[PDB]
Amino acid sequence: PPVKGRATRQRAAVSAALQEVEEFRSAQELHDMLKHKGDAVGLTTVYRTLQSLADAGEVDVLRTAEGESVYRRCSTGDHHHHLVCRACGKAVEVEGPAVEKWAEAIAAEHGYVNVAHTVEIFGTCADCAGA
DNA sequence: CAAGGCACATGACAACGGTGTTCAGTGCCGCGTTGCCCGATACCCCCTACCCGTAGTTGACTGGCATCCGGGCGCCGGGTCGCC
Ligand SMILES: [Zn+2]
Ligand SMILES: [Zn+2]
Ligand SMILES: [Zn+2]
Repeated sequence: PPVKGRATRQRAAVSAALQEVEEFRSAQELHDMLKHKGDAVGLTTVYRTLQSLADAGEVDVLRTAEGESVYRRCSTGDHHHHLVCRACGKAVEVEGPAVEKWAEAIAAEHGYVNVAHTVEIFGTCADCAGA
């Protein structure tokens, strides 16, 4: 996980933590689990590295209803949409050219120069209903 | 003269006003700590220059050295050969 800044142990540690975690997480709870591992990193520094990862683009970023920004990394480079369960957090990556063509067609119809789509589908889990 | 009819105001009724606080999220500036990058420095190599130890050099050449006295002074102590 290369970063724009000079490599060191702490960015490697947070990158490895993101690698192990395959769920949507917030910065504060990410720091909580990171401290639980025992690295004892700083809050604001963790912010810098996660922000850098979001800027780099190798980690997707989502915004919750509460307004918190949450992050998680994706195995595949190409763009995709993550279906996520609020209770579980199971993020599954899917993509469809139909929505892309729809966006381009709308942009052309309205004479828009450039666009950027943000589509996230929320829903109820299959196993959450079961008990 | 008493009972029945209409005005204004009234006991509550929430919801705005405006402003103060709550978790929480994320930075914004202050203090301190970190990967680089090089640059010099200790430490292997090769070469030869020079110090230092060993071994020969065949006419003949076969025993030295200069001592030492003007203490001075007395005693100890032992050796040392005569003595009868
Ligand atoms: Zn993604
Ligand atoms: Zn998309
Ligand atoms: Zn679920």
